[PDB]
Amino acid sequence: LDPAQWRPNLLTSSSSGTPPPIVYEPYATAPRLFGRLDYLVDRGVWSTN
Amino acid sequence: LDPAQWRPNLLTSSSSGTPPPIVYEPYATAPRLFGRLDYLVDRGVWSTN
Amino acid sequence: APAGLEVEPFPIQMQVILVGTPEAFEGLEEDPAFSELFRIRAEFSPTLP
Repeated sequence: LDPAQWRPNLLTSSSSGTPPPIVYEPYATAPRLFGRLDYLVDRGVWSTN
Repeated sequence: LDPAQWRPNLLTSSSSGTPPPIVYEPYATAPRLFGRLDYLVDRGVWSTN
Repeated sequence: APAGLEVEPFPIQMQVILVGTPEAFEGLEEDPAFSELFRIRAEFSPTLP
């Protein structure tokens, strides 16, 4: 069993709502706006979780 | 024998016709409209089914 | 990526607030969707009484 592949990705810590989540992107790029998915390369083998 | 190459590829679902099957594309491209064929890489080897 | 991950799209619950110069927003106001999406114009007066 791979612990990394079955761990819930808590994207952002729970916010109390006061002040509300206020996020500003001075540099707005698709990886920075929508997020991205990272990968691993193991001897040329391409993988992700 | 690879059973993964012999599934009945149900590209649709049983629709009663009431309501009629309605699909709208906010944006339409060739892979979105006509579908696409996926491929898998095994350590650098391209494969498909 | 070989096959990547079939990620379910992330729901959006934000209120997007885009801030720019008046001449910057011509390039984004030719789209009918822009009036449909960003419908409140908080225009800043370049002078004060």
